[PDB]
Amino acid sequence: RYNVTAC
Amino acid sequence: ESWFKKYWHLSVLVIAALISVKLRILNPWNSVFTWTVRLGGNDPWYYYRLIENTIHNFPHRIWFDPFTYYPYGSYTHFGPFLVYLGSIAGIIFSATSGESLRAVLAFIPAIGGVLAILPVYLLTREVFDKRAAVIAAFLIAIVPGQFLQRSILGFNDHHIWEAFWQVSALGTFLLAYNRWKGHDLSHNLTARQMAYPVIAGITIGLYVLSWGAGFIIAPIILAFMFFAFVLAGFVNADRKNLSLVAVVTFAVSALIYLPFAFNYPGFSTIFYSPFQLLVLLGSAVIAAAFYQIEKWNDVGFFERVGLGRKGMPLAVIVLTALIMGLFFVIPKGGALTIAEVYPFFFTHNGEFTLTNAVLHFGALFFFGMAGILYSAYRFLKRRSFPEMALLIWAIAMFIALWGQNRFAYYFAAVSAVYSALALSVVFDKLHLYRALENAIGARNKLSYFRVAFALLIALAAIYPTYILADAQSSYAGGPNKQWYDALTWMRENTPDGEKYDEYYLQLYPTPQSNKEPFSYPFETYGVISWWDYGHWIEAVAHRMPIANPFQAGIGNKYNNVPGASSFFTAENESYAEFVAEKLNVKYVVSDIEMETCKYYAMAVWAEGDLPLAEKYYGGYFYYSPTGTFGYANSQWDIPLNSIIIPLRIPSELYYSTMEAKLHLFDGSGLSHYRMIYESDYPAEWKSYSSQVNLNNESQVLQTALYEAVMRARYGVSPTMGTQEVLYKYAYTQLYEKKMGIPVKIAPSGYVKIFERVKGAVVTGKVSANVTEVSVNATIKTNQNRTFEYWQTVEVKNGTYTVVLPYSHNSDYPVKPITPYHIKAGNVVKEITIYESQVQNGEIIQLDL
Ligand SMILES: [Mg+2]
Repeated sequence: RYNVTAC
Repeated sequence: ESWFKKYWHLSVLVIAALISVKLRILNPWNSVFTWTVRLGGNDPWYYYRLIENTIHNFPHRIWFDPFTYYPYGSYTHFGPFLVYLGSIAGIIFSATSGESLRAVLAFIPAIGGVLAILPVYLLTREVFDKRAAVIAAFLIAIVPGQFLQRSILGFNDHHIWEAFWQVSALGTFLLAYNRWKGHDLSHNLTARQMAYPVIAGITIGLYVLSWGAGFIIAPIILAFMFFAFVLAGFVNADRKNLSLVAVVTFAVSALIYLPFAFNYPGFSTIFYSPFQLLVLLGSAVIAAAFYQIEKWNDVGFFERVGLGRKGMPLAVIVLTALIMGLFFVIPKGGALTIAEVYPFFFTHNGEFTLTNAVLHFGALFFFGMAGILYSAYRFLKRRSFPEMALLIWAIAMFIALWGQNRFAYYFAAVSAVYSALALSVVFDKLHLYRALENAIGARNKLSYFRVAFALLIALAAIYPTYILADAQSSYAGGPNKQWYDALTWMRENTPDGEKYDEYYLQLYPTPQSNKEPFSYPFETYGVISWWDYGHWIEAVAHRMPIANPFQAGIGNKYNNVPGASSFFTAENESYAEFVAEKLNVKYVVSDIEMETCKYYAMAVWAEGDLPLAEKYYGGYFYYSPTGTFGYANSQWDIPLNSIIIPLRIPSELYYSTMEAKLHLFDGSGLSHYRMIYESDYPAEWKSYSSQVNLNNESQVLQTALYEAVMRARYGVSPTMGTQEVLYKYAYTQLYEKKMGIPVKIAPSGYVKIFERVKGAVVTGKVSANVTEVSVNATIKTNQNRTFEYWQTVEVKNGTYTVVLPYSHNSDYPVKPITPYHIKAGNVVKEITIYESQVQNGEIIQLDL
């Protein structure tokens, strides 16, 4: 939920 | 009776502050302070870079960073507030770089979350009662979700100070309205009263000095003036002093923002440009404009003209249609695969659900809605202005929340302030306040039966809220050991180490545009990867990433823009080298996440549409109740009652892409990229290695199919390490007719690093009767994992030409164990290639 692409 | 007369509201503040310290510092302590101080997410790592740079050149900081987005460079929209605050904090505690500096920054967001109790108390104390202020101040200390997760130790991002100063501004401004209203006989100033709108301007100032788009608070306050004026026939307020505290607050804030207002040539709503300086100065003029409309309305300007007090709002309608009528005079969900943004109150498949509102606010969302609803009718009858103004801010934060996930931290204060109202009402009418009054003092006429339900309501609003925040705060959320150990290795074993460390700290000029490749003061090279790891590669490995979390360096394939999406989704090496050379890359860093769950985002980014990325994936594994492995290309070939592994096995197009040729094939089948580093296996397969050896097939395949099924019984998919084995197993079956690189089905390292190499161009003549030449060499990685490199070239004009990337005396820990076994028909040789021919691309002759 932290500017990471949807894991 | 002796201490709890004034210190009752202050002890519970200390209690609320102590629960905040437990959730934000104590819960995630063993996850932040591990092998290294683990700054979570991706943003707090770039702040680590800017603060480390600002301490270098103190008291002044950069505004353009050519160290990221390697070919051109990116501007910095990260506010100077947190950059300076973390820089002053880093120098007082004598921590200027490394883990020392990060350890100090870990406390910045946690402290901000604890201090956030004050403005929450302040804001709702001035619109409502001190009782509800105590509740809201307590409620904001345990509200979970994105407000909590970004207030956690080791997450120094601007989001906590974003809602901090945003609520601090509304409180100080409304406080400036209360200390000023009725006071107009020059007492409006008195060299004391001035400090209430002044401190409101410093809050708005520090709000914009921490977030670029912080100027959005100005239309919100201007909306207060708008509705306070147009509703003269329904709401009462001191429109004169309300306009004074507005023009003073806006002018002071604009005076504080003016220093940093020229760090971006041209207007921009995010970057620190003179645009935000015009909004704050302009809002002051509109505020002073409202002042003279009210001064005219005092003399009956709209009554001596024949208009009527029913028609005074039209004067505002006119003026607020001119300034907004003369201001101009002087949808693609594919590019938004990020987790921060997506339609709130809506499923990722598109369906209304409140599970988002529960997971980010607990019970405070539903107690807040009941609070907003009562505050609407409480204003609809009392006609109090600051209750209406607070509603406007509540609606504003709900509009922003309704569309974008990211703004869940802006609504935590909305829910906490309004759940406190809903709680303060049920505590007054259920005699819980009388009970707290009389069980300590003199007895009143109450009912213990109503008091019991009053605590039962409090539990329904506090237990689910805390039980979520308690569990959501037991982790950091940064780079794992496999990524940190892989990036610190790059800082040490890649060339130009000291040159990058020196340019990492230099103050960079502010260019007029970054369309041009930057003029680098030395021999630079680029490290390409997915943009999620751009801030990690820069702040840890101290290299230059083409793709960064600034939404830059991605490129695409539908327009042939060189980037990370066009590179990793390239289908051949020819198009791969194109984007590679255009961006001056040198190293690639692919992990197990790019190979599996993150490839769909890369496929969409390069295609610029979702249905175009559907061609990269195929069917699913089903397991019939009869216990048989199966692959159904569609969803109607699936046998009935058969359990489905919730993993989208890719199609044949993915298996011949760049990301697959890198991490899935361990660099085999390539001619210009050799593996130089491989991190340890994923954590789930490292614990599986204690009982199962990873080199034999049908043994690792057995334990992999067991983990997939025993987890597919629930609605979850197999782990990332298990996702790799299924991708390798489906390769030996769906790509069986081809098998360009027959790979062992086995897990690999979590993070791998390759090097773009010219290659030993080996050519020669062949026996003119065979049409291909194959080369092979067993290669050993730094994890002692063995694999076989392969490459096959055609025979043209009776000659051949191979480009071998790997070398036999490399300084990198990944190098072959056996010489190159070349073969053409039946003649074979045993040749060894050393680094002098590999790096320089030397020409070698060898007939067969
Ligand atoms: Mg951010």
